[PDB]
Amino acid sequence: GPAMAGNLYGRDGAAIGSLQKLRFFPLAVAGGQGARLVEEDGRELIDLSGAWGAASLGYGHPAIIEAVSRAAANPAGASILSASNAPAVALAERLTASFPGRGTHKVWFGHSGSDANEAAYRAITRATGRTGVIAFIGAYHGCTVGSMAFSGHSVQADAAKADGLILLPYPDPYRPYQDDPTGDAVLALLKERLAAVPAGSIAAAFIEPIQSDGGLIVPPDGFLRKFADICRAHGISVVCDEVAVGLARSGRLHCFEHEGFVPDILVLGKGLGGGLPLSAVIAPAEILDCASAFAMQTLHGNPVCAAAGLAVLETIEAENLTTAAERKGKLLREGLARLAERHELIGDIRGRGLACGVELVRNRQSREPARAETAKLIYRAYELGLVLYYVGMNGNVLEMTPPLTMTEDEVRHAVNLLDQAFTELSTVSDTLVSQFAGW
Amino acid sequence: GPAMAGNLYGRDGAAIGSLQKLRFFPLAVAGGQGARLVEEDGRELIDLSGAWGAASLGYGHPAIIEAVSRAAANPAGASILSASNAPAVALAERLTASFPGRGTHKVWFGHSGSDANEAAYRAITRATGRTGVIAFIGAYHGCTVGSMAFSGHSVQADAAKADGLILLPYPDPYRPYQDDPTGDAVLALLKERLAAVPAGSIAAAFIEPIQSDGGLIVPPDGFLRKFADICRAHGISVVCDEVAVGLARSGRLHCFEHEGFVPDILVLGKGLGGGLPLSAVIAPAEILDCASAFAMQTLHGNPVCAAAGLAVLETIEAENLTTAAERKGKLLREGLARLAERHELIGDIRGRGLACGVELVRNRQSREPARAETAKLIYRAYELGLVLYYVGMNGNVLEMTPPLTMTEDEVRHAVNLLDQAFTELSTVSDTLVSQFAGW
Ligand SMILES: Cc1ncc(COP(=O)(O)O)c(/C=N\[C@@H]2CCCCNC2=O)c1O
Ligand SMILES: Cc1ncc(COP(=O)(O)O)c(/C=N\[C@@H]2CCCCNC2=O)c1O
Repeated sequence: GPAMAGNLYGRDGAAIGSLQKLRFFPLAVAGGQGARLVEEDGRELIDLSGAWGAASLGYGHPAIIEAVSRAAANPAGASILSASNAPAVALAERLTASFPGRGTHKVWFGHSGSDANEAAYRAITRATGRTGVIAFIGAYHGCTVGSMAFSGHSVQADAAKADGLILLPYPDPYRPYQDDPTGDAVLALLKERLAAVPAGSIAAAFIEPIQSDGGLIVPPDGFLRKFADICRAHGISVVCDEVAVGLARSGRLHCFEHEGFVPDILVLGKGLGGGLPLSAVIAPAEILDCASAFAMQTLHGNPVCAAAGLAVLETIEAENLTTAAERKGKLLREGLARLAERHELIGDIRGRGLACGVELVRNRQSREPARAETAKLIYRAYELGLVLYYVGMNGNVLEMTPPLTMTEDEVRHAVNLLDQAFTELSTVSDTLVSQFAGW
Repeated sequence: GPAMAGNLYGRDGAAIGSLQKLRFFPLAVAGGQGARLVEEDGRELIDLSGAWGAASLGYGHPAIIEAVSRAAANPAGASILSASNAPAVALAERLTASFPGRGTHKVWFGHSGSDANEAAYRAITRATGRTGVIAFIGAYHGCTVGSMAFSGHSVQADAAKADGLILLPYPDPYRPYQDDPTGDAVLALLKERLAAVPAGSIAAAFIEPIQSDGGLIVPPDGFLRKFADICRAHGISVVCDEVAVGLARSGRLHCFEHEGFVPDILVLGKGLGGGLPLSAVIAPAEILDCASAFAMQTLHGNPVCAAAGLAVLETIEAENLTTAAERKGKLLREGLARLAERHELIGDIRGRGLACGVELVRNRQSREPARAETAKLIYRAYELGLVLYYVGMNGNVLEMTPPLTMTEDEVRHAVNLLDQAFTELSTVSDTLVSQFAGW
């Protein structure tokens, strides 16, 4: 009753509406250091989710502290709309320099992935005068009217969709569409769907190079390249959404580096900001210059957020985090393989760098999803002092996206906590887990 | 050529797409202190726009520095979605405590005004299962697909509009609809429009208590109260958008305090964040609890942004800024009245606190808007070291929304720079002003 209602979690219930909440257990945070969160009572936890990938440098990283304090004390105004400002320009410069399109592309800045996907779509349709768009079932591209319009994930399933939207199955090696582990069946479908619409009616294609919230799915080898070829054959812009899986997390700087294509447009978000809201679209000049005063919010490109972004990119260099994500990802995936030797629930282990997914199944032959078991597992992890969540259209993929700065010892220890969670998930009752709405 | 292209402004052109730009002159900022901006070359300017109202506490205010550094060094994670966090909860607590609905309302957090208006609409329609909405011509409620749907300003004029949207004329004492300075003609229209739709089909009404970008219009006395009565008679939720004109700027904490009604929903933004992206919807519980995992972005309610918000509210108390905005607004408006004795171009002076508008006309009898003259005026102000912009559906209202911390001497000096701009606006050529796209 009153003590529980009076604590930070119970206060959260009383003050903050459930509209934006995605809660699985009563995590109630008052501080953070490194890869640790600190609850109101002082209890420490290891954040395997790394705030869903946003805490790219963990919590209280010196580079973020310095850049944000400096920017606070001497800000170049508060916006990029009606002034140029030094940090946003230098950020935009560094991002386009990182991209193979350095010679032909510019940047738009936003507050979130949703903002950024929304802008890219609006810009392509504006530039092009066409409405049609290809995206994937399971694809999470935002939670705003404009971004949910071409999303395919459960969260957006009730949302109004874009005129000319074609949603395709994302090819899952673990559950392959039409039993084809190559994904060519999806490409054949695409072509067939394209033959049924007017020539040149599709302007855009959205893809995640790993589908994150749809269930950490690394698509079959060659699939994305061949997908991009088709798009290019029809003059369709390829937009790569690397809001979850970009900027060093995959063990390459840009996830598309694993996949033998370069996108026309690259979308970035979450960890770009290091804990502050920051997003960007890197796209051909003629796309982002087709209009002005068109996709704008007052605080877009504010210097504190832009300084945080520069800090993240600078730290990716200084601490060699692209290599560190590769190295620690391998370690993490190896620890998980050892868990699979002990716990039959583990049906699959997948991912690249520190974007890792573990799929849980009731039987390894049937692959029946283990939804109830997954929900309790993460609850028991939280009790044990490990934060991670589940994703996927079946509620049954554990997601791991820790800060790129997480140490090797922390990885080892997260795997051991995970091991104990597997051993103990049914100590969590149905009634307890039922209290949290989840997805 | 190359020197100009190499400077901060020319670099802005090369790196950042025009999509989000709203440029009137080549302002190119590298720092900021108090109510001053500092350009790349070191030239200082007084920021009368206060970054469009976002720089509520000016630049480098000690309270914002401290709160943002503290939060950076020890963040309570990075989000409110899958954890409660201490700064967001305390912010939400303080905001609901400020509102007359303290007993019945909760908070949603967003990144921008657009985000926040979008959420409120989606929440009302979700709670209610109705789509219809009332808003005003000239009303700027956002620049995202979901917020432009019930906006009425030029920026959103091409955007897809909400099914059941009714757009009304906003009653302008200076140009009154149907020659009725009371606004009752607008209310009569509303009722007539409402008689033509099915009973209970309209869920929401959006209003700015002063219309800001539609031309700093303070509506006639009693109009908003009577408008709210009608809405209430039809069970329609009144959403008050105080993203531009809220939190002390009007000389009361909440602008609706001037207008004899309490809204059902209050929307806040811009200056709430003090230079960081922050917004909030304060709305009845049953509206914000009608769903979960519904209107969510990863970095919503991040602690750095929430700490900045707490700093702003705390500074509004410590420095008594509600009174300071009233006092300095009066001063500003008096200086402007003296300008009107010298410059026939000044047709009207209006506003409340430090939300002030000056309407420029070719002739005071005709009230013909002076669009070209306004564009040059602000260009000449920029040259002289004063930043302010124009708004309004006729391009002819100078807007003044300086930091609430701007000193009385700075006000006096801004008025003198303004005086010289009026005296010298035609020193600016057509060719020079033409280089900037504006709205
Ligand atoms: C009354 C009112 N409500 C909502 C908004 C939207 O806020 P965001 O730009 O933070 O999305 C605005 C925002 N901005 C306009 C337009 C472009 C930037 C300059 N200032 C504005 O007031 C507003 O004035
Ligand atoms: C691939 C991909 N693209 C776009 C987004 C949208 O980003 P925002 O939540 O910052 O608007 C997401 C964002 N977020 C989901 C869903 C709710 C919060 C947790 N993590 C996600 O990845 C994403 O994963």
